[PDB]
Amino acid sequence: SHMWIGVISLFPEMFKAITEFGVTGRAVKHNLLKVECWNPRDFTFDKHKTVDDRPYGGGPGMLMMVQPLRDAIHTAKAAAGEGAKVIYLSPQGRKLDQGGVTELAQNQKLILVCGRYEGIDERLIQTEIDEEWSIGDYVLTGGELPAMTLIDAVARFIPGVLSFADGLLDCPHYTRPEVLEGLTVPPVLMSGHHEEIRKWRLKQSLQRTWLRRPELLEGLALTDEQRKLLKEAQAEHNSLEHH
Amino acid sequence: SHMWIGVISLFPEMFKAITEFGVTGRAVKHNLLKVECWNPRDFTFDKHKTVDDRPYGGGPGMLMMVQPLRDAIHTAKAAAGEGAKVIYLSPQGRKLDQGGVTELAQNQKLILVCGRYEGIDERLIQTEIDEEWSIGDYVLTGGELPAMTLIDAVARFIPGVLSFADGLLDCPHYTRPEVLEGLTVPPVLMSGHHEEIRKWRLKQSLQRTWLRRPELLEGLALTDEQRKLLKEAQAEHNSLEHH
Ligand SMILES: Nc1ncnc2c1ncn2[C@@H]1O[C@H](CSCC[C@H](N)C(=O)O)[C@@H](O)[C@H]1O
Ligand SMILES: Nc1ncnc2c1ncn2[C@@H]1O[C@H](CSCC[C@H](N)C(=O)O)[C@@H](O)[C@H]1O
Repeated sequence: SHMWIGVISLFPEMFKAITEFGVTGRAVKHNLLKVECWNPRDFTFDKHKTVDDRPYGGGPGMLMMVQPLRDAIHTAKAAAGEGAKVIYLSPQGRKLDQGGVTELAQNQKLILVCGRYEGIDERLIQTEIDEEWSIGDYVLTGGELPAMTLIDAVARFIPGVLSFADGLLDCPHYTRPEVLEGLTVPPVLMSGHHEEIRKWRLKQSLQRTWLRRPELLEGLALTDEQRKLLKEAQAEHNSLEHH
Repeated sequence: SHMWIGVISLFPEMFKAITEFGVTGRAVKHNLLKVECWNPRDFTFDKHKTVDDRPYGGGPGMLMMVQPLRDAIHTAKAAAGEGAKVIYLSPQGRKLDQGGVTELAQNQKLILVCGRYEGIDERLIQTEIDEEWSIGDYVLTGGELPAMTLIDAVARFIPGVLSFADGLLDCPHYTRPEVLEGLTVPPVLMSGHHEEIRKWRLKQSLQRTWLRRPELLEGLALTDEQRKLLKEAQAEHNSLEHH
């Protein structure tokens, strides 16, 4: 495969969401993407296969038990061999964005550690984790959805698998029928004028980014054409009434 | 249930990832959370149950076919009744954060529309969607992971189901053993001094937010105690060498 992803999770079956459906599912079946899981529960030795433990200092909540998690990570690393970057999904990590996605996609092998409960022992992050990554400034019940989000995002960059690509939001899209609940498709999109359509899409992207995410535009070096189309969109905006 | 979530998706089975595992799975089995899905494919009438269509204006890629998607949405709305907010998962939507999560959790009913391909017809967003929400500045293959991310995040606020809660990152956590690969647990956490432990955790949160996400601190009104602990952490930081 082009990319191999090792996963450490108490719920391996959750990953069927990406390995059995859609473009990511096709990529897996076609060996373009490989997702292999290791479950800490399989590395426990007590009668009840305990995978959590008490946090020192008290306070509510539990943490992932160290030994089972550590052993699971070691096994994954052994299978991945040298060169596999180990990532821990955490809201305290680097916030994921398209730039980070392209960076991550440069790796041939990745091992994703998914926590549960209140998280994992800080010392494991220091001794076993290479990088911490967050999918957003919000808290989820576990690292599985974040891991799948990361896998899905990077998979789009694997040759054969298939906004922010140019630092801009995407333009509106339209399909049949020509008229929907009284709303028509913009005439230009049905003119067959390839060049005019290209400009419409670019101008729409610029206008939408300016109106919805003006911050994204600031840290962007626009081409001469982009500067022109944006100025046109803003002039058009200033010639109209607004709510 | 406390919260009902209707979902429109071409891959309903993906949602088992949250309805069959962990705390969210328990919440569903216990009727605290209800997730009901409608699949556009079930609303098609042609022999091959076509769910995509060509975008006007050409260009690579396809879009969700309007009729099957529209009909699926209408059915969900009929089942939800009045008061159900309809959300479309999209990278052009409002970027999700803990504040947005708490806002969304105030809804008793939500309908989440998951797109695939290049997205959906802009006119449907205008006629059927109330709000657009993004889980991050990156692009995924479909709206299912984003929808599950939103559901998981809001579920944590449903009574009985169970960083950024106080606008700060969480503190480090530790569990057995006392010594791990030569690294010991901070002595204070094993002192049994409740008050000192509380302060250590708060100071750690402040220090970590300052070092990793200084922007988060700016737009925050710190209490007197928080201002003191942060100043102490910064003074401690300035008394040491750094890499
Ligand atoms: N936005 C996010 N991105 C990546 N992983 C996330 C996430 N929200 C939750 N998780 C992961 O899910 C698990 C349970 S959440 C524990 C959260 C903890 N109090 C803290 O703020 O660090 C953890 O392993 C956590 O890192
Ligand atoms: N970060 C994100 N948050 C919410 N939904 C997302 C997402 N990334 C992808 N999707 C959703 O997954 C589907 C396929 S991605 C189509 C993306 C399109 N070119 C655009 O930038 O709008 C769409 O319905 C899209 O809205």
